[PDB]
Amino acid sequence: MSGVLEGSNVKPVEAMTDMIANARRFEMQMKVITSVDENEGRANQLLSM
Amino acid sequence: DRLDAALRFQQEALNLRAQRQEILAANIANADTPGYQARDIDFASELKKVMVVDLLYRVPDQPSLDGNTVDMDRERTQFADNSLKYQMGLTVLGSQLKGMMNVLQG
Repeated sequence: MSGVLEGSNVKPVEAMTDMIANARRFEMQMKVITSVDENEGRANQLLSM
Repeated sequence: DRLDAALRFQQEALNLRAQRQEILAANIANADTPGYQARDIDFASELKKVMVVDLLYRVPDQPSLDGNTVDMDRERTQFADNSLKYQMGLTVLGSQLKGMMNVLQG
């Protein structure tokens, strides 16, 4: 068809849901990292005889 | 010498404990080297062999991506145990030497 230009197909609902899910997943992974680090910090005293 | 035969077992046990302590500390130090295998010795068999070293690979527990099989918890417990047994061997050897001494003092 002549006289019409096609735009993008970026769905905003999908983008918003993806951002929410990404933020929540990032926070969960940061919490896991903190837990593991604290556990190793507590565990690295056994070596004291 | 007869004096060596009495103190041979404890001296060999003490030396083997020191060697295994060095091996465990090497395992701890190289924890971050990718591709490093955790090595250890079987204390009883080597003690038989010396009284009458070969390094054995540790069986990995968790598969890492960089090929490092060193586990923190297992070797930390083994390190503490080896330290305790080294102290016990020192205590036993010192007691034997002190007894041999008080036999002579007079």
